[PDB]
Amino acid sequence: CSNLLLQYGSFCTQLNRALTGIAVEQDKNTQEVFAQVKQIYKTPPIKDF
Amino acid sequence: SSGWTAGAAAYYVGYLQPRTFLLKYNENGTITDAVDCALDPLSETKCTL
Ligand SMILES: *[C@@H]1O[C@H](CO)[C@@H](O)[C@H](O)[C@H]1NC(C)=O
Repeated sequence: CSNLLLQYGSFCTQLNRALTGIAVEQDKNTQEVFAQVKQIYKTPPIKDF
Repeated sequence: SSGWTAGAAAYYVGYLQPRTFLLKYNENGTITDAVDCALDPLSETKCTL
């Protein structure tokens, strides 16, 4: 079956390319939402707000 | 049986095995380079991509 699938080849190369693009896009989405800033601020010990 | 000498010559013997290969053809139709699939992970990635 692998030998027979060999002569298709380009089809699941295309599929893997598409899925990798999707995964990279997911990481991009999370970064662009949450990594708006880069200075990791932290709260002061005193909560005198 | 003994009155003889052998000149300097050499040969090597390697056994074929069922494998997958990637081959590149130049513009004149001849092969220039190839990749043994399933040798090392780098070659495996060349093979998949
Ligand atoms: C292909 O054939 C032509 C004929 O002269 C030659 O000039 C050229 O160098 C060859 N190309 C390669 C990559 O060997």
